[PDB]
Amino acid sequence: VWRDADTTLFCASDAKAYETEKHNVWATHACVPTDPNPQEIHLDNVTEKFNMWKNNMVEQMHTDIISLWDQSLKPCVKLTGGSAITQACPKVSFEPIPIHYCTPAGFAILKCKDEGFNGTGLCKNVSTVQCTHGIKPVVSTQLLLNGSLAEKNITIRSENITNNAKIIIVQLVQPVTIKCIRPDIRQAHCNVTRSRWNKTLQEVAEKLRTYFGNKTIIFANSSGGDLEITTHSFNCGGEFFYCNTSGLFNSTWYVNSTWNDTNDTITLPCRIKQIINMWQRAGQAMYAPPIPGVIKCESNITGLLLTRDGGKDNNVNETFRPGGGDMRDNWRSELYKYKVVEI
Amino acid sequence: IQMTQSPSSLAVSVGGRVTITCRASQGIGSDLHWYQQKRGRPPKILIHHASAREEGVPSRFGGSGSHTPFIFTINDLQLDDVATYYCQVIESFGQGTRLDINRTVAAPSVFIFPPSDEQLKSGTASVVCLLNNFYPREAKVQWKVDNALQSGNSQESVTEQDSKDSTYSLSSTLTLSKADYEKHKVYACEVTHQGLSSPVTKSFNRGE
Amino acid sequence: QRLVQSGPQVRKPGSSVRISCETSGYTFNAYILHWFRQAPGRSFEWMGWIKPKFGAVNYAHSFQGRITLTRDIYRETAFLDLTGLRFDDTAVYYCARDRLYDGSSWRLDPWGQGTRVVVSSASTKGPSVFPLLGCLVKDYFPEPVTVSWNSGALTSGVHTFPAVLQSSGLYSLSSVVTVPSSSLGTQTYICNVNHKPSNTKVDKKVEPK
Ligand SMILES: *[C@@H]1O[C@H](CO)[C@@H](O)[C@H](O)[C@H]1NC(C)=O
Ligand SMILES: *[C@@H]1O[C@H](CO)[C@@H](O)[C@H](O)[C@H]1NC(C)=O
Ligand SMILES: *[C@@H]1O[C@H](CO)[C@@H](O)[C@H](O)[C@H]1NC(C)=O
Ligand SMILES: *[C@@H]1O[C@H](CO)[C@@H](O)[C@H](O)[C@H]1NC(C)=O
Ligand SMILES: *[C@@H]1O[C@H](CO)[C@@H](O)[C@H](O)[C@H]1NC(C)=O
Ligand SMILES: *[C@@H]1O[C@H](CO)[C@@H](O)[C@H](O)[C@H]1NC(C)=O
Ligand SMILES: *[C@@H]1O[C@H](CO)[C@@H](O)[C@H](O)[C@H]1NC(C)=O
Ligand SMILES: *[C@@H]1O[C@H](CO)[C@@H](O)[C@H](O)[C@H]1NC(C)=O
Ligand SMILES: *[C@@H]1O[C@H](CO)[C@@H](O)[C@H](O)[C@H]1NC(C)=O
Ligand SMILES: *[C@@H]1O[C@H](CO)[C@@H](O)[C@H](O)[C@H]1NC(C)=O
Ligand SMILES: *[C@@H]1O[C@H](CO)[C@@H](O)[C@H](O)[C@H]1NC(C)=O
Ligand SMILES: *[C@@H]1O[C@H](CO)[C@@H](O)[C@H](O)[C@H]1NC(C)=O
Ligand SMILES: *[C@@H]1O[C@H](CO)[C@@H](O)[C@H](O)[C@H]1NC(C)=O
Repeated sequence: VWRDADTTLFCASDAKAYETEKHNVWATHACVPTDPNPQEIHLDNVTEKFNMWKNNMVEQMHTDIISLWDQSLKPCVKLTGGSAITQACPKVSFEPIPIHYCTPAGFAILKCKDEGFNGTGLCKNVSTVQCTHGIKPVVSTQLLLNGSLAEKNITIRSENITNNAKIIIVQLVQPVTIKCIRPDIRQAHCNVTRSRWNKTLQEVAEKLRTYFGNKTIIFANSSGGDLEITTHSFNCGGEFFYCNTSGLFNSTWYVNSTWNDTNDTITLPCRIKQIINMWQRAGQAMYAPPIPGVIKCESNITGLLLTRDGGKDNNVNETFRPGGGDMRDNWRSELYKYKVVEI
Repeated sequence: IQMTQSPSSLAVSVGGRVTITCRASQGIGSDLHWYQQKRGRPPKILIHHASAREEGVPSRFGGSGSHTPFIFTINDLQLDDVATYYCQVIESFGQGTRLDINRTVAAPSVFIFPPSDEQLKSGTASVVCLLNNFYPREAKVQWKVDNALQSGNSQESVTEQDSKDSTYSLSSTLTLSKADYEKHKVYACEVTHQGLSSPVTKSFNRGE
Repeated sequence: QRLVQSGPQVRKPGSSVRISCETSGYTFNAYILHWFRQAPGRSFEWMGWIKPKFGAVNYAHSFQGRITLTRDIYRETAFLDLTGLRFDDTAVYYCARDRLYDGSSWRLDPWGQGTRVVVSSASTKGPSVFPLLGCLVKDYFPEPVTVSWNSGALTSGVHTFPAVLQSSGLYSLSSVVTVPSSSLGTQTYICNVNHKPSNTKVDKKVEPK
């Protein structure tokens, strides 16, 4: 009937036309209102292949979120290419809202309902919908924030789990709250519950062993790169936070290790930078100092971006470090169960 | 993830259909690639995805196979194809196959050179054994001093194969102190090679 | 697509070296770059990759803590740092781009010309040249040295051997030539040796006695 094709999609949202917050403002003209009663139909006796890594929806979304950022957060100075841009750079309200993606007439979105679907392969329970669920376009590295959670078990998704050049997306079942605050007016910090976080690492390790074998799993910090990827970087209240995750990724998990082994709070030191490397584009951007007052944004940890060290193959252990930087992987973590077809 | 490339060396003349096999750890599917590098040059991709060719060099080059074993094939060997070949899977490389052209087995001529007077005066003695114009490249050179085999105190060097007669040549150099040199009488270089039915020994007596 | 690397450098053990990989001809940000070293004769060893856009890096095995891969996003040059230079690190180092746009496949089409790195606890010194027919060129540093016979007038029967590295950290090679035996009493033979790094040239006449 149908056959795979890529085309230009549109977005839908419940944005408020009166709001000054920039996601709302963009979505008010860029997207349509959500459907009160979205329809999902089970496709009886239908089996379908998905590939979350070659899904053009991600790229379309990417170009959209770039555009959203460009027209919302104007830097005092931009160095894209060899050309430098000076301009007015006012403070704005910036807090993500959910976005749904929908197919126009003649096209459709298929949705895999298989438990813990890895994103590549045959789905046994396929449905059709007119629109996706609402996805908040949270821009961050290392940790995925405010995303979707796995239903039953932690899920690992990779193009080649044994290819150390490939990113590894992890999806949790239970979310981990992260609480950040700004009281050197650039100094800040984020708290996560130690006990809550360690239980998480134990279960992630166990899941990872199913792919790499009955081996010791080590979590360590980033080996290098720009601060945006060597720290947990994200934005809050229009301000760019950069948080040290050394306290998070500094553990060794044997096959028999449990969080119970050997305040209950891990405090991560953070910094607010005005000079940042853009994710949209190669180049540097400079913003205005941070606005006065207490800045807070409590978030839900919903996923991880990891890489695995290479080397001369050696049983016993594997070492993993936080990564990211390509925001398409953030989008993939939400769009994995969808694909576009033409009718 | 772990490579084993056969054979370590090989020598076929212009035309002969060559076949290299690379076996690895369990399963790699089709993700094995094939390279080629000349003396003093960086390698070059020839075959990728276990079977596929790529733009550039001809499609007389080829590969086939799946799972664990794979084969790299040159249906019609030319002269400029004489280079070392390597198979690769992600981070892992094959041991490497040194290709060569075939030739009638030619025995080496062997020469021994004593240390010069000038050299001795400075506190060191170098003794040189020369192997000239031989084939195949494989050869054993053993230094003996008063019938005691010497090891770890010698170095070998080999020329690149000659463009006109397709032979190799080799030097071996034994280095000793003057004090040690003057303690012994008989200095000998013993050469083992496929073209010699038995080893050849050349020697001299100090002061003679 | 084209990758030019740094020139050959010779450092002392324990110190550190930096190798650059200048990139032209393609989208510098959308191609995973890898780094390889090749021991004299041995096959290639993987050191690590680095995704240029954010400097996202991945070191390997015994290199971790000794290696650092960085890039200068402008001028599009990539770097390879090697600290605590051991003797056995003496090799030629390579940078090679993964052919696949947006993604990895580990296909390596463009390669650097190779950066020759020598780790020797030695200082530059010209050779002594002794007679062996041939000439013995002993204890010089660094490479290279060239040798001719009779000012270029003799080009037949000559074999000039690859240098070796002595345990002293100095190089040595021999050059030999074959000639008719009847000429040794009548033909003059002179080897002409030039070692430009130390600006040393020697002409050494060689005879039986
Ligand atoms: C498909 O759905 C049925 C019923 O909802 C369930 O029993 C089955 O396990 C599902 N299949 C997969 C692969 O999850
Ligand atoms: C993902 O699951 C499918 C079955 O639904 C399987 O065919 C495929 O090999 C799996 N891929 C990975 C990378 O786990
Ligand atoms: C983080 O934890 C520290 C120490 O427990 C505490 O002083 C600080 O107020 C906490 N901040 C937040 C935002 O929870
Ligand atoms: C892993 O090792 C444990 C030892 O505690 C064993 O119980 C388990 O069966 C092993 N899993 C394998 C071999 O897949
Ligand atoms: C990672 O941990 C090491 C401890 O060995 C530390 O020296 C380094 O600064 C840490 N890196 C970052 C980016 O925090
Ligand atoms: C992160 O913190 C560790 C210690 O907690 C410190 O050594 C490291 O330098 C920090 N990283 C950055 C990028 O500041
Ligand atoms: C890392 O873990 C060790 C114990 O395994 C601990 O002593 C050290 O303080 C930890 N460092 C950080 C930054 O959490
Ligand atoms: C748990 O098992 C691992 C190997 O299975 C072993 O190395 C370790 O010692 C064990 N734990 C303790 C506390 O001994
Ligand atoms: C995640 O959602 C919460 C809403 O409770 C918000 O406060 C927070 O800023 C969001 N995270 C990011 C990174 O925007
Ligand atoms: C996720 O974060 C929000 C932030 O306010 C928090 O209220 C909520 O309790 C968190 N989720 C869970 C399951 O605790
Ligand atoms: C992992 O294995 C390597 C080599 O077997 C070893 O050097 C290293 O210490 C191991 N890691 C841990 C945490 O023991
Ligand atoms: C990548 O994964 C596929 C299956 O998902 C597998 O067939 C292939 O061998 C893998 N590539 C490797 C291991 O290099
Ligand atoms: C090489 O040629 C010789 C004859 O000179 C022959 O005996 C030998 O079998 C040949 N080797 C190969 C591999 O063809």
